Amino acid sequence: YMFESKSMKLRTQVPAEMLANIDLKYFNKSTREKIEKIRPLLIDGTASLS
Amino acid sequence: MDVNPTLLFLKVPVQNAISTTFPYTGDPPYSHGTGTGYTMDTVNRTHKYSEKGKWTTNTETGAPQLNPIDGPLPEDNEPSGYAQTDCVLEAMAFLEESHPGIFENSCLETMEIVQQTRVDKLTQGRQTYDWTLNRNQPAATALANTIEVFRSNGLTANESGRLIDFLKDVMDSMDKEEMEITTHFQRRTIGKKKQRLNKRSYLIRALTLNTMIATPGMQIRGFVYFVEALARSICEKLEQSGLPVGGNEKKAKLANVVRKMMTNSQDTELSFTITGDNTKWNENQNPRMFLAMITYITRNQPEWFRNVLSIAPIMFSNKMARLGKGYMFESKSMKLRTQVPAEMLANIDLKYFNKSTREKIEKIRPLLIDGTASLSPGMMMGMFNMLSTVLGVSILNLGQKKYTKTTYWWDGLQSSDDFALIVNAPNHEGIQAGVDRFYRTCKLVGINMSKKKSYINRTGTFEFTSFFYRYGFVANFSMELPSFGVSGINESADMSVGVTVIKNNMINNDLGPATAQMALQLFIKDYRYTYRCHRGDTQIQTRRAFELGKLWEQTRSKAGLLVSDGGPNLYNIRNLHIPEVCLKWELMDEDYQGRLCNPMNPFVSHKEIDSVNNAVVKSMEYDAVATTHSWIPKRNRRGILEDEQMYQKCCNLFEKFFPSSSYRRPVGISSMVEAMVSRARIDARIDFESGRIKKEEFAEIMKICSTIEELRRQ
Amino acid sequence: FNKACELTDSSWVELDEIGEDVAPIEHIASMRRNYFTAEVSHCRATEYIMK
Ligand SMILES: [Mg+2]
Repeated sequence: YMFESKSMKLRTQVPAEMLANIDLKYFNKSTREKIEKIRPLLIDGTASLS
Repeated sequence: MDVNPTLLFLKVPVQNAISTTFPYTGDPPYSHGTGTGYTMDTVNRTHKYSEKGKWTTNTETGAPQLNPIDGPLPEDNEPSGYAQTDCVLEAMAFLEESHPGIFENSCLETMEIVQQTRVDKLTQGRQTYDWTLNRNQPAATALANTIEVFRSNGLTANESGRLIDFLKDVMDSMDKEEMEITTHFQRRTIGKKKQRLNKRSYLIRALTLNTMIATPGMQIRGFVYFVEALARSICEKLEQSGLPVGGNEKKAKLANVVRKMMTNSQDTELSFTITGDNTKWNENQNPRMFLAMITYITRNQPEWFRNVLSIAPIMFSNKMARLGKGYMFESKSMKLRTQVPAEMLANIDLKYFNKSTREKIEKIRPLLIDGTASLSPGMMMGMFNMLSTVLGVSILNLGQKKYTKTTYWWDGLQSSDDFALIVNAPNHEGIQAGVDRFYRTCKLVGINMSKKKSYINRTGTFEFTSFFYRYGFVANFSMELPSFGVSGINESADMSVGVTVIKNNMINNDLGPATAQMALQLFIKDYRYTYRCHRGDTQIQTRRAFELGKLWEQTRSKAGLLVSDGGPNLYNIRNLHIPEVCLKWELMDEDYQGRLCNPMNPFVSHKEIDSVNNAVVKSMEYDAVATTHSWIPKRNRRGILEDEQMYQKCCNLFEKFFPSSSYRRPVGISSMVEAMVSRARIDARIDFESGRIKKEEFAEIMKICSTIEELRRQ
Repeated sequence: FNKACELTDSSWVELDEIGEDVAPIEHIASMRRNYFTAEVSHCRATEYIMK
């Protein structure tokens, strides 16, 4: 994912390996809802889909 | 554990953390360290340093005088004022040789300044010893009183309106046989008083320094002013000088000199820097030395110019020092206190004074004339700073390798009080020889460097007038933190001045962003407290709170109201430069906008342009919108002038007929009264023509104007 | 002096308001100012100042 702060005019990128344990305040309503739904599957930065 | 911040200098170098060695932020609230005893000590020590000179008797004041010039060579390291004229002349000759044409161009500029200047300039000085009333008085009032006395004594050259004319008037006065002083008794009934001063009494009064450090009378302001103009002109063209530059240029000068002396040093040359102060600057600067150097400077010049420049040192060389208020005597047996004026100190027994004061009086009695001590040698502070700087720069410039004839050579700055030498030489023996030669030459010229206050370290670090240099980093603490409180002009002026000073400190004084934000917060709190303009919402129960609350309950866009009307503060590092009324003009409510800016409000006052949107502290200028909050606060409050406000009364009623008089210096050949008369006649005629005036007013105005004409003709 | 350089139970400063930060440097300045204020918003010396 890519985050940007307009106030300080800064840009940063976060990998998927750190998406399992990270705050949900950065994301919007739909994205945070999707993260909530898919949280219990991410094993070693890789979801499980049987 | 014990807190001991000095240990912090084991990690943070002293220069970096120098802010911690400056205790006060502002003026300490005691202002002590002056008195009559101090003047006695100064006179005694000045005559001590020069004691070995020749003793003479002045033919006019009859006072003894001392002449250390060309005295025997000093034999010890104690401060000596036994300067040699030949040596100072040779030093000035070399200085001219290494800077050809500097003296000449300085002389031309000084001639221009002499020609164009005006009398009223002397109303821009500090507290001045009015000889007429024999006491300290303001510069403006003192000048008015001296003009009145000269007019009553048949001296009206200054009426022309030129400073040199006032100097010629003083010339006429001091050769006068007697001076008549008139005074009024302002209650109960009013009377008159006349006093007569012989030649010697007035002469002594002219050459007096009231001590409160000391301030001379209007007699000796112009000559020192012109000599200062000359010295400033010479110094502006010198690189090694330290005046009259500001804060930003000082750093550049320091960096330039240090780089020049260090880089030019080869791999086989050793360099050193001596940060130094002068033992006693103004107590060893003989006026004769300055006269000799001015004579050399003004070689091949018009005689009038030479004499105008030479009067000041001549006047100073025979000057008198006053002894202040006097002494206080207290008796415990009857708890009885009395004041003994210094005048009778000449003829009072020596049993009421302690041992130290007894010694002071015993030493100063032979030099006491008419209650004033004759101090020929030495000088006072704040008058000949620039010429002394010129002499110091001359001796420094003497260090060029060509003059020394040997390997060692030196350079550096000089700001009169302090200095910073830099010496290059092959070996430490060379450094020692160079410093010895510099010291001996400074002694010969009559300059003593404070051996205790002066220390020498390899090049790279030093100090100079509170500017600390460390391996290229210069720290400025000459003035330290300014005053962030409300200056006290009015609401808008104080707000603008505070924001502007924060901004200027950020730009120049190296202040930080967070520091600026905190300063703004403190200033806004202080402003709100001082002017009783707390937020309309908040309850603080001041006198003004109710009306602010009503206003807040009335308006709609509460974000637009001014701080002084109960509005939020909207400043930041972003918009420190924007005047308040503009910064929130868009948000202002229509009715509040109309009322606040109604130009027919009775609370707005504007003075002459020189005092409009400008404040005197040095002076600074601020930007603000002339609103209802630009009011002016109430004023608080033996005189030669019968009516102290006659001139102010006269200038007023000129602004009425001619408003432009307030803006620009009006120019005209007609006398004033005829000017008002013509303007009034024209205005009344046109007013009648319009139809807003009837016949009776026209007849009255013309009768009055005719009567004024008859009154002025006769 | 040792008792002066130590903290207290309550806050002895109520510095007034400023304009909203917009510039990035304004934000850094606000951060630094708030950190310092929290550092010395309760210190004894601040009690002395207010009193
Ligand atoms: Mg020094």
